[PDB]
Amino acid sequence: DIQMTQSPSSLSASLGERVSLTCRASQDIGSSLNWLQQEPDGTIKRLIYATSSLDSGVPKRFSGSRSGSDYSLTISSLESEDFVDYYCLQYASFPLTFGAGTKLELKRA
Amino acid sequence: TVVSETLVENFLSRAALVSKRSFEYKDHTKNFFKWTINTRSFVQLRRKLELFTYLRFDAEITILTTVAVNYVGLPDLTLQAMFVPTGALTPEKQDSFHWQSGSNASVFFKISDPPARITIPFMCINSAYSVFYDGFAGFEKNGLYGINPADTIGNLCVRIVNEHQPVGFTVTVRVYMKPKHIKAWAPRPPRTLPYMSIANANYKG
Amino acid sequence: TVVSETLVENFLSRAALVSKRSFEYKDHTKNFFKWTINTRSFVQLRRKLELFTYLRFDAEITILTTVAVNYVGLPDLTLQAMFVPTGALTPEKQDSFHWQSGSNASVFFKISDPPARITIPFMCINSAYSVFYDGFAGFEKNGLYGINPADTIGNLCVRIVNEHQPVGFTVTVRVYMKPKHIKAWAPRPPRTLPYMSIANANYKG
Amino acid sequence: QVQLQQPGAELVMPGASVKMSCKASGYTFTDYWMHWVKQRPGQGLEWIGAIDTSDSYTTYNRKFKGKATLTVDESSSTAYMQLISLTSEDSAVYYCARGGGGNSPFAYWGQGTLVTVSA
Amino acid sequence: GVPTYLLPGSGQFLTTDDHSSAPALPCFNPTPEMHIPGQVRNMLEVVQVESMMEINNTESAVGMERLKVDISALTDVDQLLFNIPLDIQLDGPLRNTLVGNISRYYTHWSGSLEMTFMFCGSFMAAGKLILCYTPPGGSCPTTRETAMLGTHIVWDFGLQSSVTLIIPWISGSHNVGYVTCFMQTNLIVPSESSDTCSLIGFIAAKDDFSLRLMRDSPDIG
Amino acid sequence: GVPTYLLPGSGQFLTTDDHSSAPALPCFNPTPEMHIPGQVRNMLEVVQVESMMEINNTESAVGMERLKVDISALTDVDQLLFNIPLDIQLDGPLRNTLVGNISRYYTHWSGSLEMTFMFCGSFMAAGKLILCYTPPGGSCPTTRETAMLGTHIVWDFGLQSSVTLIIPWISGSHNVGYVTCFMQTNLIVPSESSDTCSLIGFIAAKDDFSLRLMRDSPDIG
Amino acid sequence: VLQLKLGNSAIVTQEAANYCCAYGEWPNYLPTQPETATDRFYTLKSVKWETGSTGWWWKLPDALNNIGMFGQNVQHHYLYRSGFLIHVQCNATKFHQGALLVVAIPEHQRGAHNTNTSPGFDDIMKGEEGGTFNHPYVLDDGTSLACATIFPHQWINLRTNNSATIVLPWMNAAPMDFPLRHNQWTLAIIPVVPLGTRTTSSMVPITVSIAPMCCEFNGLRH
Repeated sequence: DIQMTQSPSSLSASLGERVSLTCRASQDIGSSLNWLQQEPDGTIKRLIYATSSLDSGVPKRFSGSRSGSDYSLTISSLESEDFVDYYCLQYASFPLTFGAGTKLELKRA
Repeated sequence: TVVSETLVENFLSRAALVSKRSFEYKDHTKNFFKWTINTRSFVQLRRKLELFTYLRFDAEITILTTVAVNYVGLPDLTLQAMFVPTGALTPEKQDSFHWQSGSNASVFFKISDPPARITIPFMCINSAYSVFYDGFAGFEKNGLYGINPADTIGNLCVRIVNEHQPVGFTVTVRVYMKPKHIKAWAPRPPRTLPYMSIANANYKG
Repeated sequence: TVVSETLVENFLSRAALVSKRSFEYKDHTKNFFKWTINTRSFVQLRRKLELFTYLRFDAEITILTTVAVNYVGLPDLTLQAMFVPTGALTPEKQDSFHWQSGSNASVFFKISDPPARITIPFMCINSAYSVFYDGFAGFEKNGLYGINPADTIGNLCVRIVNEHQPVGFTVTVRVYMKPKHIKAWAPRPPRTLPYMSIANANYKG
Repeated sequence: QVQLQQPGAELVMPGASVKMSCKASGYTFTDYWMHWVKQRPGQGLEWIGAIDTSDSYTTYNRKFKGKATLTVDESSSTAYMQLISLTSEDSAVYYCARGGGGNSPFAYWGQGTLVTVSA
Repeated sequence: GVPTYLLPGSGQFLTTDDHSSAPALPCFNPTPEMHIPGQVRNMLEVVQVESMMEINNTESAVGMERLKVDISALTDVDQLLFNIPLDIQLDGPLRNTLVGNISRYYTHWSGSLEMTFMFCGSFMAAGKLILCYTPPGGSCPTTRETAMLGTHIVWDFGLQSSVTLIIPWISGSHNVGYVTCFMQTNLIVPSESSDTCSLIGFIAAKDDFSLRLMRDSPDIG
Repeated sequence: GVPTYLLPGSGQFLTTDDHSSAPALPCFNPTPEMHIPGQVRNMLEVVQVESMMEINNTESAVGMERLKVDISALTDVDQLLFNIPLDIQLDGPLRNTLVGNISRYYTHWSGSLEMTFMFCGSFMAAGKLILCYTPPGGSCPTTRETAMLGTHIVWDFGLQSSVTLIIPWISGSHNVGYVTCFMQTNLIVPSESSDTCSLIGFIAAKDDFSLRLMRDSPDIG
Repeated sequence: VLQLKLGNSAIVTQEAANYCCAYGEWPNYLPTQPETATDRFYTLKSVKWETGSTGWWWKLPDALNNIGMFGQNVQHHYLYRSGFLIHVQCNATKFHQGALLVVAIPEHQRGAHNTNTSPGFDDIMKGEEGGTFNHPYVLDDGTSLACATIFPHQWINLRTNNSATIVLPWMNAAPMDFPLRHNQWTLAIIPVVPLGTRTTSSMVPITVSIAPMCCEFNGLRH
């Protein structure tokens, strides 16, 4: 199965400090990709689909871009509820696979 | 009420616009576009070529450049249209040398002039192009379905030769492709259902 | 997966940019450039020609001129491209007569027009050019190593015919050279190591 | 208006495997796909398979081939999940998505079930 | 050199022009041509191949049964089975065919067509039918005898399993023809065989079918 | 005079075009052509010349010993000596050769290759080796017998001092082949001779080796 | 009645005359050969054809991936070019009605309904088991079945002829191809007219035979 490499697997950031997550695929999936938000309660919610396109009702702080060899998820401003598990998925061809994931952490003492 | 033109050569050969793009140029104080020049994008030429399985033709590319206004007057820009064949890696460090390498074929044309017209020959490993390829890409064992690595013509790269010009005009480039020396094999049924995606044959209905 | 083009004539012959220069022109209240048109500067053509020892070809020079903007509009300048063969001393008293002497070959071309294209013949004392010369320059006994005085084509001198024009535009000149009638002898090994200097064969590693 | 419901837990011992219910409301069930996603407590997302509503055509993963069995019902506009021979190794939170013509997206999700097996 | 003057319309870009241009990659030899079965040098060879007509087009008709016309044993004598319009641009049974889909790229079409009918029912099915054609402006038949005034043939289920019909050179460009089929006698099937049989129509093009004036296909999808 | 009209694309500058232009210095006679040994009219003649493969490529391998593979008398039976990938674009033993460096200016390459092995050890060295080739997707040999299922030859140090190997027409463009070598028997050397010997591999091109589609060399330096 | 004997085996068949040559040509040799090693007709598993049967498809050589002697040479060599002789014989009595369309689709790109996701490896190559038509009216590639007759085909009618024989030469852009990657032809049996009978449900078996006649192999390994 075509594997989606999501890096970095973890990061530590405070409120603000925009950080983008980059995924890389061994094959070309075209413009078809999806991003999913995973809440600690067990409920998954979509955020970004088909690059620049976004979900209705989700605030504009979520954004994405493509260098053409990579897929990036850019968040303008972070928050206290913005700590989740992000994953990049390829729905272009069966089977559908999931990325590695990143767990956002807060800098503390 | 009440066979010369019915030939395949006259049927498949027509001038159509396979690429339409206009880059916004006002103040940069970059400008370029590349595309795989494939027939699956323009919808009328796609279904036109979905009738046949294998095709052998020489692509004839003609670049038409028009400049719009966003009275100053229209200056004459110098444009460079370079064809990048398959197999040339593109590590773009723009403002320096890849475009100007003597390996790739380039052409220079002004704004006011007869449209630049070049004829791309037949570049393939096999005997003819494959419109319908049943299989997977390369040998990855799970490699991409519906795309044959054996047939790729290349990328058409066009940029402006001159440096930044202080105008707010937008340059519009039109690329027409009329195939010649067309040879057909294995005609297939037409596809009535709409095209959901250009990457594969999936239908909606 | 799965001899015509392999010939040396098609292999060494390609259009490449051997000189890139843009002179700053705003207000002078001079403008010109000369260079030895040698193949050791452009890095891809150098190693391209380092494969062979002696070479016989006729250089074909084409000058492409583009004017940038630093809406006014682009006026049409008149440029003069003069070729200075080896042996002509250059005591430059500009604004007066050397350029206009009838001995040197000159060509006039406008900004908007087909690019000026001239074919320089084969000028040598010996039978062919020497890419690899083992010895010293002339007989000085300690004379310069690695440069053969026997082979020098000349200098390419280009200036604008018209006087100072009150514009802030910068003129960009591009010179392409495609050799023809190429004859090869004594092929050598390619050089993998980078070029430290164009004056000799020293390597870094 | 439109949502997905898959309540319950249903812990079970080996020798038999429980079968999922996925019910949809708010859209025409016959015109849209049904997907499945498996959330493992080891933070695995591993995907199960997709089923068409109109036909019985399904798609299964290599490692999950021969285990999972998909079936749907257009009368009740629901979706079922049939496993076989679950052991103490398999435990996870099951999800079922929709998709569609464009994007075949994941936009709507269920609440999730807690599956914990023990010997 | 040779003095020349520019003619009116010089330098323009024409879409339909044919001229030689400078090649992009000289000294390149394309791959030689291997012999590939089924070389098509003319679009008429694709049209001359028989295609399926859909006669079952009605309300709530979708899928595989649009290709067949159900005939049961409870039908009466002299009942109209169907009518096939010959209009290519409008939607008849001929909307999607091999002759129809190719003709939509053109305007003027002239030539003689052909229709082939095949009975897919059981071997013991008895009875006879009638196959008639309507000339342009031909007073479409009310019941039977009006169809008999033209070219017709009596076709039996038991003897001939196929139909050969040559239609004389229709014409159209940018209500003329029709095909009428009725029940000559009742359908006789045994007790073990099913009551409902079906048929499949076919259409092809003769050697005199001609085309010209290329245009764009009206159907985007 | 003769009326003419400008064709689309007139006046443009093409890089690959070939046309005659006005000479810069007329009435100038170039130096006549003396006969110079080694006139090369084709790039394939340079490729057909044998070149050195570097088989010793490893970690911390720099300099002259990258051309040879050390074989001592303490080695055991059936130990893998090396493997040679046939990929030109990637880096194998073939990265820098006469066939490799010229092929990097092209994309599509098709032809039959040849490999020559020479034993540089002493005269009294005994023992035998095995020389095998791997077909594309050929289940790379674990130890020995898997390599034997293909084309192979048993080569002796004492009898033949050279190797002639013809490889059947590989192909590549923008894991297929391999070369497997093992130890048939132990290396037998006398007391006065050194324990360590070496080998030198060679590769050339046959007469069917073809090239096309010129491009730029990937290696800047 | 006439038995067709090829190799060490044979199958009782109807009289074979004026058989259909795909695109009017026959699988000649490329200008060792398996006229002995892999020769004989390989009979696939008989499929049960009922009233609600949409159809079946076997890609070439998908159903042949591992079959008998031919299954060895698939992964054994590097390349091949092979012709195919397909004989589909459907045995039924005179009281059964229906029609079966046996058509060979060269270069068949499959598809899905109401989604943009491309099928995976297990969905394309099913091996010997073979697939089932999801929507046989649209052929699953998006085209129409009405104009699908442009390919080589034969008609199996329980009235006239209960069997069909189709010969497929080598159709490819390349002289040879990869065994486990690309599928040159496709074998499809399309039941345009469904089954009908006095009883509510019946079963009509279908036998399919494929002979890789006049082929070659290169790139010996393993």
